[PDB]
Amino acid sequence: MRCIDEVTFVKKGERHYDTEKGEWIEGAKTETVATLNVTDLGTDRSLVIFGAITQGAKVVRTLPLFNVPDFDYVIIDGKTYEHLTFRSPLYRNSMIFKEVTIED
Amino acid sequence: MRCIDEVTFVKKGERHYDTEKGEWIEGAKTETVATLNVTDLGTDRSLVIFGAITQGAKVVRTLPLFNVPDFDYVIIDGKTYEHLTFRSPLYRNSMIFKEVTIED
Amino acid sequence: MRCIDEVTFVKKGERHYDTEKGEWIEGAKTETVATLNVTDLGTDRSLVIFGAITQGAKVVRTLPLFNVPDFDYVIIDGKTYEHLTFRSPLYRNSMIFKEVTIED
Amino acid sequence: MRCIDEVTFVKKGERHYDTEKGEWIEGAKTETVATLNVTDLGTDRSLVIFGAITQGAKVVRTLPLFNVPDFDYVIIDGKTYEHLTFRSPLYRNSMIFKEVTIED
Amino acid sequence: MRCIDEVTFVKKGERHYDTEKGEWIEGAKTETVATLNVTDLGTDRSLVIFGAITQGAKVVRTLPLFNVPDFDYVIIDGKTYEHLTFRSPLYRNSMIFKEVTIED
Amino acid sequence: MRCIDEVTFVKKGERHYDTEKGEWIEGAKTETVATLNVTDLGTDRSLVIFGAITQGAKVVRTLPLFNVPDFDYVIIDGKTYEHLTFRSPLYRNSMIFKEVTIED
Amino acid sequence: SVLEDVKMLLSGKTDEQLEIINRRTTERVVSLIGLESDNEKYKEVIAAVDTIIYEVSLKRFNRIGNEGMQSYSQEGLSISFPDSDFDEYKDEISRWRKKLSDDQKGAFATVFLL
Amino acid sequence: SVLEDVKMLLSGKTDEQLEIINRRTTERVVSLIGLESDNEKYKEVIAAVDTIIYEVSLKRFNRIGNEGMQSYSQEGLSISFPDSDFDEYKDEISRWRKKLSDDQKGAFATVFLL
Amino acid sequence: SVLEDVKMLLSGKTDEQLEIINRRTTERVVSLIGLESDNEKYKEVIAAVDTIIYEVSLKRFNRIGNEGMQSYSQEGLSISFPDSDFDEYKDEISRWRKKLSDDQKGAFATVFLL
Amino acid sequence: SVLEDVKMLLSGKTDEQLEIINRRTTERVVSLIGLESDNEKYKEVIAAVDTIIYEVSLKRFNRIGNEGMQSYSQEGLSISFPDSDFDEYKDEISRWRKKLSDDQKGAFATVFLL
Amino acid sequence: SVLEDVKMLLSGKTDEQLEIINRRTTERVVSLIGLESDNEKYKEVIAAVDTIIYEVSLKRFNRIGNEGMQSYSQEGLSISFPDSDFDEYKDEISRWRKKLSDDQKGAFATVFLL
Amino acid sequence: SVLEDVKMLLSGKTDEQLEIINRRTTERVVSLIGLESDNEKYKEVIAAVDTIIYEVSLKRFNRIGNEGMQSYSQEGLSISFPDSDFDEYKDEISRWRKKLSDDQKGAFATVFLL
Amino acid sequence: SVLEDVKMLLSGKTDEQLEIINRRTTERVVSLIGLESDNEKYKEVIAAVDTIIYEVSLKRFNRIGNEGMQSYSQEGLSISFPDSDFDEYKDEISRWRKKLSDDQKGAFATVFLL
Amino acid sequence: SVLEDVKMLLSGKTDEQLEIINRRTTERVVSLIGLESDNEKYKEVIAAVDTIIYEVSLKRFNRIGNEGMQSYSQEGLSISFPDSDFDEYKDEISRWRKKLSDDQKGAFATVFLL
Amino acid sequence: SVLEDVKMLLSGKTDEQLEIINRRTTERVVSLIGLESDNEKYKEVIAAVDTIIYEVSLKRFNRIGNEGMQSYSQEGLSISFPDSDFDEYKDEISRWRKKLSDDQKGAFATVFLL
Amino acid sequence: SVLEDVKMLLSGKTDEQLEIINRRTTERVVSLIGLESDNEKYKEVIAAVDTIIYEVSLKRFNRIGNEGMQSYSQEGLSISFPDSDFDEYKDEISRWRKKLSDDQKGAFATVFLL
Amino acid sequence: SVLEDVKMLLSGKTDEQLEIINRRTTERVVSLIGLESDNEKYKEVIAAVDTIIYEVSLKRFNRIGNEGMQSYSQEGLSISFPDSDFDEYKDEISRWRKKLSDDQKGAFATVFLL
Amino acid sequence: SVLEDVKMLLSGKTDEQLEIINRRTTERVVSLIGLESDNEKYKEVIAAVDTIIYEVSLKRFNRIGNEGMQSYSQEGLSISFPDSDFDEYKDEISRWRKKLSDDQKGAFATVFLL
Repeated sequence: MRCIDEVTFVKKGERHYDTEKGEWIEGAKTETVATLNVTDLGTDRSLVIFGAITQGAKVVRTLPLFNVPDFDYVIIDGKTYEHLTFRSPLYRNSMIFKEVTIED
Repeated sequence: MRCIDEVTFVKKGERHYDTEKGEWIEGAKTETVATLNVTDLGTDRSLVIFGAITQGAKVVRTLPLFNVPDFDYVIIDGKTYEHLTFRSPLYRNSMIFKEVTIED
Repeated sequence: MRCIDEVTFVKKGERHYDTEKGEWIEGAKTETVATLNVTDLGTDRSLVIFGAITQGAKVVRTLPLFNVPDFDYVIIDGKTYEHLTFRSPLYRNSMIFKEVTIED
Repeated sequence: MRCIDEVTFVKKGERHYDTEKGEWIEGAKTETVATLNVTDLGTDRSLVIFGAITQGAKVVRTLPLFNVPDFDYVIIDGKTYEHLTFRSPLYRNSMIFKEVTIED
Repeated sequence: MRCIDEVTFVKKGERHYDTEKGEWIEGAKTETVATLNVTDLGTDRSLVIFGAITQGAKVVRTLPLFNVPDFDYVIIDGKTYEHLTFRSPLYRNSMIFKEVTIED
Repeated sequence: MRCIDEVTFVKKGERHYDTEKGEWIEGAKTETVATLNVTDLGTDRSLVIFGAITQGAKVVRTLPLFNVPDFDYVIIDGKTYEHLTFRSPLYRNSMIFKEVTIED
Repeated sequence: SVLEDVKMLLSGKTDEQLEIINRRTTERVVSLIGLESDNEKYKEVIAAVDTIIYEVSLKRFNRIGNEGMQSYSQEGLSISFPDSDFDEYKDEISRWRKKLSDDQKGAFATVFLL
Repeated sequence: SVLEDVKMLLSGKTDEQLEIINRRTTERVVSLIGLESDNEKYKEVIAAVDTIIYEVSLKRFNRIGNEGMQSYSQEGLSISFPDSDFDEYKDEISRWRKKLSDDQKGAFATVFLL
Repeated sequence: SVLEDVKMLLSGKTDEQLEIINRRTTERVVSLIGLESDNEKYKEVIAAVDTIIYEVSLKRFNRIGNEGMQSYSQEGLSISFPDSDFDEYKDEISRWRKKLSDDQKGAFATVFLL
Repeated sequence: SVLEDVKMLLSGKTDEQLEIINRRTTERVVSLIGLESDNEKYKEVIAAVDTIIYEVSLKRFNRIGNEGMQSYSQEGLSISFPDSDFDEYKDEISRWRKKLSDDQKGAFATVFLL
Repeated sequence: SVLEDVKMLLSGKTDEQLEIINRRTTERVVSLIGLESDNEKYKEVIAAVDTIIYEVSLKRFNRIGNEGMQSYSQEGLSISFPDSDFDEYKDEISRWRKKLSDDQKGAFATVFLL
Repeated sequence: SVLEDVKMLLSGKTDEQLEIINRRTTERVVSLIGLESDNEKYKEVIAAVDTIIYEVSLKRFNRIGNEGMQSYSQEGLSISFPDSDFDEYKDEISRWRKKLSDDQKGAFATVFLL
Repeated sequence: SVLEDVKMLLSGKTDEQLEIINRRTTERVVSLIGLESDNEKYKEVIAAVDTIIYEVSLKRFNRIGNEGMQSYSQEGLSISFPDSDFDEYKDEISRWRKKLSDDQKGAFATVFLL
Repeated sequence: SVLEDVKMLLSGKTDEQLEIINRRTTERVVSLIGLESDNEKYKEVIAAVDTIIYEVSLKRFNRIGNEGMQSYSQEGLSISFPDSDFDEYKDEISRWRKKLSDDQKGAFATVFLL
Repeated sequence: SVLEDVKMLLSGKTDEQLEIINRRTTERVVSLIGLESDNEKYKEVIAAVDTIIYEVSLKRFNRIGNEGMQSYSQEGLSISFPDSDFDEYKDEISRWRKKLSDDQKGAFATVFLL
Repeated sequence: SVLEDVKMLLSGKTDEQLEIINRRTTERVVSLIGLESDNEKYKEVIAAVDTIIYEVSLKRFNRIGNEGMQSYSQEGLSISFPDSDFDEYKDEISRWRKKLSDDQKGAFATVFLL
Repeated sequence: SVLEDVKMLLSGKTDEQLEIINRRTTERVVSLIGLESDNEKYKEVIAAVDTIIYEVSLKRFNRIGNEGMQSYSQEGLSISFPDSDFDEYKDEISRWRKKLSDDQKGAFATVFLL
Repeated sequence: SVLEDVKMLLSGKTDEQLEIINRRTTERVVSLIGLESDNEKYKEVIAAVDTIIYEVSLKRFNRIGNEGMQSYSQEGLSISFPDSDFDEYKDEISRWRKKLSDDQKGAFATVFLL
């Protein structure tokens, strides 16, 4: 299969809560890049109490002899996604991602 | 495919609220025309508390080497539609529109 | 296709409320006849609070070079129907009707 | 198709209520026999507040040049059924029956 | 088809309530054996208020020239089943059984 | 079929409640190993009141001349599963497992 | 004529439809085997081949509303049709044609010496 | 006489349908093997082909209201039919045809010396 | 006047459609067998082919709005058509063509000695 | 005759149906191999081919209600049938026919010197 | 010219489309049979083959929007098309071409002695 | 004696079914290879073909209640069958038939000098 | 000059697309029949093939954005295409090529005596 | 004998089933290659072809419950089978048959001079 | 070289892709017809076959991302492709090859006398 | 020794299965090419065919529990198999067969002068 | 050196994969036409076949990780591949092979007079 | 030996699997073309055919877990395979075999005078 798109895996640091200030304090982020195959599932419109929002989904496929690094969310084309399904048939990997919003 | 029908893309101006008068104030509109392929899905009867209404849906398809301008709603044959789904498979575009009513 | 069945389109006149007497005042009816193709979908039993009723549905199909007159309900073989779906694929028409009761 | 089974159509007489006695008064019954094709849909178990019951369904099919007499319920093999669907495609008739209990 | 498995049909005696003692009193049982064809549908896990249970289902098929005796429940391989569906297509029989617990 | 993956069957000992201390008292565990065929069904996200979790499912298949020992849960690659369906078609076995957490 | 028969078939009663079907099928079957009105055994030959006429009449009556269609489908109905009506009567038609050509001194499969 | 036969077959009760089927099948079987009315041994030939009439009548009772149809479907009931009823009976018809042609001085498969 | 004929066929009422179909089918059937307007017995040849016109008109009424299509579908109504209407009538057309060529002194299947 | 046999098959008991099936199958098998009642070895020949009679009788009894059908379907049933019953007995039938033609001085595959 | 006709077919009214279709179909049919304007029987030959022109015109008009497509599918519509329009007019075209080659002294199927 | 055999096969218990299948398969296998009752080495020939009877009996036990059926379906159970049970054993039957014809002075594949 | 032509075809408005299609189809049709720029009657040959250019342009407008594709599907829209546009015009191209080869003193289907 | 072997296969343990399968497969393989018990190399020849016996035994053991079935379907199971077991051993069987015919002075593929 | 062109096709702009496609298609078409740079009519021949270059360039540009595939599928897309691009240009290629072989004194289809 | 071999193959652990597969595959490969134990260079021939044994053993490990099956299905796991494992190795087997026949003075493809 | 080439192809970045594909395609194309390292005009032959290497490299980049597979599917992504990449290039390879055989004094399609 | 290689392929690391695959593929390719260790150009010939070894090695590595399977299916995966690996290398293998037979004075396609 044709693999030309770029995918970046991001892992967040350790977190702990500080009771005096009342804020969460976090560490640094580690980013690793890779080139895989991605396809689009379409953007749908949903109605919520506060209004209307749009969310998109994407699928990432991988051939063997590739190891997936530990990660939390994935950045594909300036947007952050977080996985929903993970299937590993016969030394292969297939993932289904769905869009979320991450603090600046 | 045969592309002969007419599609107009409309984008609304900036909006802000006026507390003293209590009315929304907005700017002008920008309209851009194009020729694409559209098909019908049927007009259904729906029963609502105040009575009965009609709504219709249409699908717009586009081949590559065409860029869709930024828009809010689309006017096809004297009626205004607003998109519900947006899919972009392999440098192509396919949109599913659904009818709405816009202030005169 | 074989088109031998007869279909009558009926359009009702203008209506306004007479608040003094408390009755609705209506005009005359305009009826136009045509010959088209009709098929049956079956008569089902439904249970309602007051008892049981039977309701039927039929489909009307039409080839191009025929223009549908403006109408409210359709009379097919001594029974009155009112449409639920209306699709117009490629200069054609297909309609799905349901049975209603009309005041004498 | 093979038509060897026997079907009896029953129509009930006029009914009116007698307020003094508090009972319903009915007339006689008219029974007409015919030979058609019947197939079985199976007997299912349903659980109701008072216990468990069994109900069966059957399908009756008819070729053209046969007119169905007016009826209320049908007796097939010592059991009484009452129809739920009635379809008449292209000068044929097809009916779906379900079992009910009739007063002795 | 290959019919080698063993099926036993059981019919319970008459029952009546004894108000003085407060217990149900019943007669003896009649058992009849036969050889038919059975297949499995799987044992599923179900969660109920008091805990978790297992329940299984089986299908019994029979060719013509065999008459099924009157019965209440069926014992197949040391377990008791009670039917849920009964279909009789073209002088044949097919039954779907489901597991139930019977007092010792 | 190709059977190279390893499966361990675990059966727990007798349990009884010690009402004075308020704790459960348990016996030893018996573990038996085997080599069978396993396939993956994917790991899904579920949202619960306290947060989000991941749960997995796998399928184990077995040819005849193999007898499954009595068991409670199964350990496949450092994770513990507990079955949900059990089907035995024609002297064979097929199982569907789900992931659970077992006390250390 | 033709127009009246077609109008009656599109809209009419059972008796008229069956009469028209019988008459037209008789005409077609007479035409196929090459029977001539000058023959002195016209009625005997007509009565001889009545079975084919009856069978084709029944077949054609069963196809009212499905003329010129190989397949038809609907909600709860499906029909399929063969290539032609007269495919299973080939041998009888051939035998009748040969015998009538012999009897009436026709030109079918006859050697002429000039 | 086709009108009333068709009406009774399509709408009549069982016994009339069976009688009509018997008569029509007998006529068809007589026509197939080329029997002739003046043959002295008419009764023996009629009684010899009883089994064929039996089986064809059994088939034609099932094929009632469905003539010239490859398939049929009506609310989950699907049926299929072969090309013709008399396909299986080929060698028997051929042998009977040869025997009757020999017996009646016919032109079927006979060498003539002019 | 193809424009008017097409408009009346596609949008007219039943009788106009039927008469247009009759006229056009008659023209085509005359064209197929190679008839000539100069023939002495024009009326007899016209009246001899009545059944073919009848059947082809019946088929063409059903095939209205669907010409040159193998299939069609509109909300559960599926129809299939054969390759051509005049496929069944092959031997009859051949025989009529041979007869008319012999009668009118034509070049179809005739040996010329120069 | 055939009328009461057909009526009994349509509506009757197991014993009567099996008796009729056995009688008709025996008649057909006797007809196929060309056995004549004048033979002095009638009973031995009848007992020789009993296996074919038994197997065809079983096949026919298993097809009660599906005569003249290649398929059948309902809600929970499906059956398909082959072309003919006597397709797998060709060699035995040929051998028996040749032997009986030799023994009874028949005309099957015999060279005649005039 | 060509551009105006194509534009009118893409966007236009019924009358203009039918006029263009009729003119182009007449031109094509004239081209096929090898008719030349120098013939003194131009109008009679034009009127002789009007049926083909009418039928091909109807076929072309029914295919507005499906030019050069074997199949077309949508939500509630499905169409299939055959290989070519002039497939069923082969015999008439061949006969007309031979006759016109004979009449105008052409080179089609003519033996030349040098 | 077909009646009670069929009844016992269809409704009896296992041992009676196995006995009936054994006897009928033995008769069929004896019939196929053309064995004769007067052969001196009857027992040797019977014992030599034990394996074929074994395998055919195993197949025929599974094919019980389904005779002359290509397919069968009943509530999720689908089965398909081959054309005939004795298709695999072709060369063995041919060799045995040649051997027995040689041993019993038969007419199968021999040269006679008159 | 392929770059701007392709860009204008893929992204331009309707009139430019029609002009480009007309020019390219004219070039292709000139190439197919072997026409030469030196021929004296260039204009007559160009005007004689107007209908072919018209039809091929109509087909190629529909086949825009899908070149060398058997099938296409995009959100419920399914389309199929034939092998090539010029499949129908075979005999016409052959005849035109022979005529032009004769007119221009070519080597196509000629006999040279050295 | 046959009856107890069949009964044990229908209901029995693994060891008994495997013993019966091995014995019957050995008998069949010995029968195929034409080995006589009078040969002085009986044991060596038996040990030479053990691989075929082992593989056919495994194939037969895997088919417990699917004898004489091309396909089998259920809720969660589907199997398909080939035409015959001994299809891939043709060359070895032919070689062994030729060698044994040579060694034992058989009649297979041997030229005899009378 | 090849590496830069492949990299540009994998990732690049429209203008670069179209330029590379045009150059490579021109090279391939020149290679097919056997044109050599020593010819004095190089530019005229190049301009003669421009239509093939343009059409193959369009076909190649429409297949960006589907090289070497007969099918492709996603959620809302499906494409199928034919066997080869140069399948419909066989006759023109053959004619050009023969003409160029004649003009340049090649070896294709030329008789040599030694 | 088939009993314990089959039992260990079907229920044993991995190493026993691999050893049994190796031994049986070696035996079959020796049987195929007609090698004899009396040959002087037994070890060289055994070592020459190592790769075939390797590949066939790899295939047969996957085909465990599925012998003589075209398909298999168990809860979404569908597998298909070819007709035989030794289909690819045909020319190599033929060449080895010829070489060994020449070396061991065999009758395979050798001309004998008596 | 296959190990590191395969590892880099399967897990490396884009540029290494492109370089490996270029080298391997060049070697394969050199091997196909039978080029030799001793030929004096090595560079010209290498530069003459640039387009083939171009296209085959483009195809082989898409066919990465899927070698020797007719189909592939992974969550709605279905692909199909042809038999081989070099099927289209047949005549060109043949012509190059003949030319190089002539140039290098080879035995391909050359007549030798001993 | 064989057992260690099979065990390592069943369970092992990437490097060991690739080494075993490369060695076995080299052995097979050497065996196919009939190369002998006595040749003085062994290394040059080995380096000449390295492309085939690399391609077959990649193909065989991609099929780990799908040996001897035409099809494989699962929840979210589907693969199909061709008949054999060495189907597209027929011409090169034939050429190499012929040239090596010429060089080493073999028996392949060589005329011997006795």
